[PDB]
Amino acid sequence: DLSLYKQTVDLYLSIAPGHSRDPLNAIQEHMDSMILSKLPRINGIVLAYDNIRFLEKSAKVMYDSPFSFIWVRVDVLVFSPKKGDCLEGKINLVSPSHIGLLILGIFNASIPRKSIPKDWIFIEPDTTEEQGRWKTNDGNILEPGKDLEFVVDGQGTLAN
Amino acid sequence: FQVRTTGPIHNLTRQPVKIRFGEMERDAVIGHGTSFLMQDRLMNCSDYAQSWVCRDCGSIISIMSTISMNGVGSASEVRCRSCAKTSDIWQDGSGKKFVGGTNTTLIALPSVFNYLTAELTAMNIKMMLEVK
Amino acid sequence: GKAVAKEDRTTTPYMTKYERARILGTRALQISMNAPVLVDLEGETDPLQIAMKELAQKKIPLLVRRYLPDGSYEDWSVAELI
Amino acid sequence: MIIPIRCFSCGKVIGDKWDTYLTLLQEDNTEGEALDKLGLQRYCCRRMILTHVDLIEKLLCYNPLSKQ
Amino acid sequence: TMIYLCADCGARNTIQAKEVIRCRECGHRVMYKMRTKRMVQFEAR
Amino acid sequence: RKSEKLDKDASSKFLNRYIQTIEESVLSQLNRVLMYLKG
Amino acid sequence: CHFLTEAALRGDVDDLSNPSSRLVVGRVGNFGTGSFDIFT
Amino acid sequence: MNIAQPVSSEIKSVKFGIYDVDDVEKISVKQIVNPVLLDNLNHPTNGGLYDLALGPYLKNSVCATCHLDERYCPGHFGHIVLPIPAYHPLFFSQMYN
Amino acid sequence: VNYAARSVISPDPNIETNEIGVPPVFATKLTYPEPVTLYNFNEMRNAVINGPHKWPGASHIQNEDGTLISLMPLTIEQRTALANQLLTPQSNLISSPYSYSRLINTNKKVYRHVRNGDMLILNRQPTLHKPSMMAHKARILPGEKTIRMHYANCNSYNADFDGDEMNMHFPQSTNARSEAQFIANTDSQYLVPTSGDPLRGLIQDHVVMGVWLTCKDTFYTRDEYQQLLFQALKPDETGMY
Amino acid sequence: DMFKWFQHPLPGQEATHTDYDTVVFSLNKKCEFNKNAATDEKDPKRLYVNSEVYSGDLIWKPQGRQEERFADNPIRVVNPDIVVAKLRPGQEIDLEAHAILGIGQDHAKFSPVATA
Amino acid sequence: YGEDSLDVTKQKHLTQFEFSAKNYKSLIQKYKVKSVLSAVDSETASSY
Amino acid sequence: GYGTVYKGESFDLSQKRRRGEPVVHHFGFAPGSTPRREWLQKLDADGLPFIGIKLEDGDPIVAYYDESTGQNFIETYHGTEPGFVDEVRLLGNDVGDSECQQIHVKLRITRSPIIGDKFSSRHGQKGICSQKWPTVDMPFTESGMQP
Ligand SMILES: [Zn+2]
Ligand SMILES: [Zn+2]
Ligand SMILES: [Zn+2]
Ligand SMILES: [Zn+2]
Repeated sequence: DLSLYKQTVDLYLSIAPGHSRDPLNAIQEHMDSMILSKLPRINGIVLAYDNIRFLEKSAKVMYDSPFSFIWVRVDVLVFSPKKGDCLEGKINLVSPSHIGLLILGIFNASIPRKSIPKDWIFIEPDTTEEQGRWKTNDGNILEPGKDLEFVVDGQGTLAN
Repeated sequence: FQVRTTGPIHNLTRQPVKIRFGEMERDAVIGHGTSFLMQDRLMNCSDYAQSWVCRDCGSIISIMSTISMNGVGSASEVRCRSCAKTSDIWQDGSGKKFVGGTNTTLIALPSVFNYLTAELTAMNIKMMLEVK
Repeated sequence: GKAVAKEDRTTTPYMTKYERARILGTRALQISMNAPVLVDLEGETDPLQIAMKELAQKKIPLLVRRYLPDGSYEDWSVAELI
Repeated sequence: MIIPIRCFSCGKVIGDKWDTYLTLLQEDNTEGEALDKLGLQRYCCRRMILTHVDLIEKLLCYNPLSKQ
Repeated sequence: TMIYLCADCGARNTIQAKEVIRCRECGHRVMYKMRTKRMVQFEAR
Repeated sequence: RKSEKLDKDASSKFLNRYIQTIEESVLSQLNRVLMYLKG
Repeated sequence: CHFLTEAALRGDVDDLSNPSSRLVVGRVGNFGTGSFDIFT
Repeated sequence: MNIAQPVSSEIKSVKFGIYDVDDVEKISVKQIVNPVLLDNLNHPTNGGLYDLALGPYLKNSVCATCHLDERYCPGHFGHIVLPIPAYHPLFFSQMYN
Repeated sequence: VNYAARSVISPDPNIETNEIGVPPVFATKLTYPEPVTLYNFNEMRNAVINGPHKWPGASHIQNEDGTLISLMPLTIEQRTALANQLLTPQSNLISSPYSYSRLINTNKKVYRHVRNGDMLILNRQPTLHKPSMMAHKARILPGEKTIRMHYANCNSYNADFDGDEMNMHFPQSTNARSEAQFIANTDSQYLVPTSGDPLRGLIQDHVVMGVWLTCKDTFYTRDEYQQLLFQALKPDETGMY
Repeated sequence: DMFKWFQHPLPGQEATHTDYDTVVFSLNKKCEFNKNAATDEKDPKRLYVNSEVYSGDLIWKPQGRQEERFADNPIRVVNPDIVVAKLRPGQEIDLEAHAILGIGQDHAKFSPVATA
Repeated sequence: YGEDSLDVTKQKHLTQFEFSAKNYKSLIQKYKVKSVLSAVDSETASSY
Repeated sequence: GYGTVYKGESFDLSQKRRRGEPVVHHFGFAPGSTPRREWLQKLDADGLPFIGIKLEDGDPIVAYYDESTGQNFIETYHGTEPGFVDEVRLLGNDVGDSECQQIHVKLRITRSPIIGDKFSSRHGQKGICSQKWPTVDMPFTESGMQP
């Protein structure tokens, strides 16, 4: 669905003293650290950030730390999969205890057989024991059906 | 003649165990109007410590580091019990699930004040210090 | 609260006896933590006196805030103080 | 491993003379006696750059810090 | 923590004590320790 | 701290813009999510 | 004990005025160099 | 006292106030019910006065509550209950008046 | 508190009214932190070379992450190696702990001994009025094991110089030491706060021989005049001239 | 001949250096992968930069008066061309060398003549 | 405060009219007139 | 001829888990006290030695502590010649979901040609390094290279 989110947040950034010539320098310096790392304040993973502008306060310096602090406004791109609704992924590993899916080619999904309706069955091949087809109740085979659509619980669910 | 760079700290209040500075000297340093020197000599050199607080509930003891979220992963983000009730939720050292108590910050303050809060909680009287 | 406009500033235009002290303190701190120096060194080694050479020419950032007991405050650039 | 500078028998250093002799057989069509152009009058410090195994160019293709 | 090397993927992993051990990017289960800078002195003999 | 509404195309154009502004592995998986979303 | 219990009943809020109360919370005093603030 | 610390808070105001019975429940982690202190095993009895969920004991114990050693566990309070309620001995004169 | 010695005092007329002469023992047992820049690099490195058992050696190292390498067990070889690498990016990640990368900008903190430019607090119990606790410059003397200061401070501290010991404090950070250096430096405590009357100054012997010499009946050849003028000046120990 | 012998340090051995006895050189190279490579030619001299730690990379570090005493005759490795080691993308070598006066029958490296 | 001028420290020579008027040239540069007169008002209060 | 021996030992914690308890020991140090006189000089922080640090016989190699007891144990170098360590290896104990219960240290021992070792041409003509004659007391050809 529309699981993508962009949110302009305001943070209390710690400007190093050596980058006193330009704050934007040290701002992006650690801003490149937040990317792809979960911002727990919003409980999502940083995907993009722009509009690096500070509420101009000529940052107040700590009482005993030379690196100062200031409030800055930036616009994050967190992706919130908070068990909202139907999402979809490409299956990468398939074995009759859980299914491994990739959402957006990055994030992982382990839908266990219990959250899967019992009616679907697995075939355990000859070349591979576990790398095989969790053929659905319908009999439709799932590997070439690389995309699987499902609902999220937090972690996935196939039971209807 | 007794030098002391450092050494043992107290059992209760983590003070260098039994040199004296204060309670008349304080008058001296504040007479010079030399605040940083005062906070340096009596807070920094004596007992310096970082402690969390629940920003909303304003209590300093209802704080607790979250427990056993996943593998080493990210940091165990501390939480508040008083302000509390999948990623957000967490558990207890005994296993009690919870959620909330997120607004938590880290503050510098002398540990002896922490001891005071302890023995004052021992009276059911407690302060609710807020922060910005 | 309010920030006092630059136009109307009643605080003493003088560098107070305390203001020089705290200013040089933090300028030593910055310089000691690998901050850019805006004055040529003369072989100087103490990170702190270097800030003295900086102030002597008043070539120094780090404006100061003077808080009125009411709740207002002035923002004086170090170059603007006497 | 590497061509052993300062040969055992002779006292001549030879560690310089490895790639300079390699690109003699390589593209000069002269046989091993290109080392005669190198100036190894004896046989002693001569038999080094002749039959030295440069195994290390094959060992170096084993960085686990290859990042690939 | 400790910083190690995923054997195949060649990726710094930053694992901590009492932890499942595997490459985080590829999933490998064997990792070496990097060589820190440690003063050692030798004779030339 | 606040949120706003958004759809997928502006997310794609903003991601493109983001690949443009900031200039490794981060950008690699970004390339991955890019070729994942499009087409 | 006495001032303690009295402040406990009503619960009067000092911000923190005297550098002593400033001191018990570790922060610097409002006097001297610690009266003003320095910026960037 | 480290110069590299980023402490961003500011204690703005302290305010006093008594806590009710309900909040003591929410903060406390344990309850002591066993007047026994240590066992023959010399070890803190669970629910006992040296509860390792109250805090890490010495000899390199890890807190049952915070699951960390004594270096980082700030200690987690407990509570002991009584259906008596007797008045508070400080407010005794004020209560009686 | 920590970082504060306690010793018996004896006066000295050679050193300064400002500086306090300290035995080398304390210069070893009193050390304070210091970030290392590029230009002060050679000094700090030299102090680290000298080691923790020889003035003006360095105590030991603190990494940018916050850990603390000692220096007593090492040998001067290992000292040398650690010193040469005392300034270099050693953090094995842009932010080794987590995604909070300000650690890339921190420096290696060298704990160094005290030296001739250091500002260390002097005080006396009981400290009634603010000139009873001041800030003094440091000069390290060799030989004696007793802290030395000038007479002119006797009056302000009112100490009778019979054995009454003192507390000797040292500010850790740079702002505190600058503040002691500029506001409450001993040289800035010349007029007592009660009334404007100065209390620091010369005493019995100085006033006596000053009376004698100043009397117009005096005379000096070139030898005496030069020797005496230099004897008072000694600019080198002060510098600036 | 411009040097004075090294008193080999008996127990109590650490501080036995000076500037009239010994000399110090240094090197430190991390073979970086070179990005200007077109295709696969496992030279690897052009595939990687600084893959070969030569002798020309042992820089003399003066020790005080030495810098002046040999300002007319700056000291160097006499063969700046020898390959000392070989490196590849990622790895690094960093060290410094201490050289003194010694007699050949103590170690062969002290025998100056190649062939007599 | 307390007849604002200052506590004793810098109010000892205010009474010493003669010694101020004696030299006044070390003092005029010590006070750095050229900078002070720049940003301060003088004639309003001197008139009132 | 420059002899270089590779003696590779592994250590495993499951063997000292006889029965009755789960995995209890973990490599490194019980959080708190730690011997510096030898251990911190050799063991890095993980209870694992520095990469390339010279060892001797009476020298700890690795450190694991018991959980319950909370006390540090140690492993010494059985061998009786100075050996370094060329690499240490954290063996994933199993398929996964296993703490590092096996470590592998590869010690490199140096053996130059020493008095008492054997040489042989490719004809069975074995010999023994007797004295390592001084290179100048050796005869020489008219070209002069020494035998
Ligand atoms: Zn709360
Ligand atoms: Zn030869
Ligand atoms: Zn891997
Ligand atoms: Zn706990």
